[PDB]
Amino acid sequence: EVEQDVPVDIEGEMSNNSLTYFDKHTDSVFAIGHHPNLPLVCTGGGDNLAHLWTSHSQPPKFAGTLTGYGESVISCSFTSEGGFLVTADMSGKVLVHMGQKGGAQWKLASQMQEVEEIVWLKTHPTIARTFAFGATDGSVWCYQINEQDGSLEQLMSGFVHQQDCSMGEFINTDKGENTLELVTCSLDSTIVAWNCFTGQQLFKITQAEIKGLEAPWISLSLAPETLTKGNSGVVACGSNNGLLAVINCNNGGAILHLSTVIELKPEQDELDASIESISWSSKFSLMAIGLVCGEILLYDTSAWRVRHKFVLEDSVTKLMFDNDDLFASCINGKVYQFNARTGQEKFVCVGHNMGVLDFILLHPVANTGTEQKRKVITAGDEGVSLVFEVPN
Repeated sequence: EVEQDVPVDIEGEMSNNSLTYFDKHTDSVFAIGHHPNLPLVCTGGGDNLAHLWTSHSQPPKFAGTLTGYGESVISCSFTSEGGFLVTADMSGKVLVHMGQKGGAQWKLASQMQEVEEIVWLKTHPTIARTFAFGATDGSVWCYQINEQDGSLEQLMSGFVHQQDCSMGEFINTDKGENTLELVTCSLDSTIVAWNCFTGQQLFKITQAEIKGLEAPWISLSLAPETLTKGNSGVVACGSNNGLLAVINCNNGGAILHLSTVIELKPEQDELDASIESISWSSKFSLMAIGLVCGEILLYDTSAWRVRHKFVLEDSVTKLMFDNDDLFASCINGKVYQFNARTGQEKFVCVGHNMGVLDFILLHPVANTGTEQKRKVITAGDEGVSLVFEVPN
């Protein structure tokens, strides 16, 4: 089997292939979110603002501005049932907006300023009115939103991590609404799983459990039940120095795989090995990992061997699998589309003259007969969101 590099390209290629856009941001578009059911987009930004606008219209229909941020809005996250909108900035402010008048108006329900800076905040993918966030002090917080008014409800407030709590992901999502599990990571090379309700550490991986190795963590990704066969707790972790760990959250964080992704040169920035994004093909049993050096390493989840390597002109910012395809946002300003199965560069989103920091994948809800194109909405370093019709 695999010992040989199998790279593809990314061939070297005013245009602009964009469909429509959003330029209300007067600095970088940091966060990008979308309503579960409504065609409502939410952008966060370097301008201390969160803007709402429609995905369905060319040009987007402007739905208003959410205000009260003390710094850069670094997270726009909707609730599972879509009737609440969690917002979080780099001054530690969190804001809850309640979907009013059919989801048109978004009244400010509640807010908090529990930390000095939030590093990330996601909402529960299945469990209604639930969210969690991590701070620069390494604290992990989990809250619930009251269905009536939108009053906050704290579940846990764990100060386990030593460095900044880098990222987190909910697990065992499909395993009920009374089963709130969350995995968080930090720069002190620590990974902890928690029972959001009780608030206690299920398990805690330290430097000791990983061959002693110093590994400041940066990204986490949950493997869907379709490449685990019922294991709703398989998480992929990637360090800032190239270490990739795959954990069995259900067997006390058992290390299924632990390896360096790239063998860096002496000269090469130690950072260039940073695993900036992780994603799994739900359909296919593959696991793409994106590096600062612009390398994408598509793994076969069974063998745990690299299928295809991809080199980009700049840093990978976000990897996202959709159906048969692999999408990649690069700091050059391009969003790239690949055939996960084959490696074949399907399409390239062009237009941004500054890095694409984040993205979303929109789907044609209606297959009454005619099946429209999937959409790609981006978060631009320039403070512009672009809409792209993408093949299939």
